[PDB]
Amino acid sequence: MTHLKITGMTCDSCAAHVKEALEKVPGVQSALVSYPKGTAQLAIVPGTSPDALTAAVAGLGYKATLADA
Ligand SMILES: [Hg+2]
Repeated sequence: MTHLKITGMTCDSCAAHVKEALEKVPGVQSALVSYPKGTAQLAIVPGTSPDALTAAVAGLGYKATLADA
């Protein structure tokens, strides 16, 4: 449900600082980002909009899309 795909740089750097920024957001338990896949598995509290986290990543200067497939 809440696993997004990263596009604005997927390598092992952005897929880590994004995790940091994500985990810095209250309501986030774990941001399971995978660089060799380009996937962000967000373990957030229900209620936190997926598009909001995606927007947070977008506002982080990177690009992601809420796409569970
Ligand atoms: Hg990268």
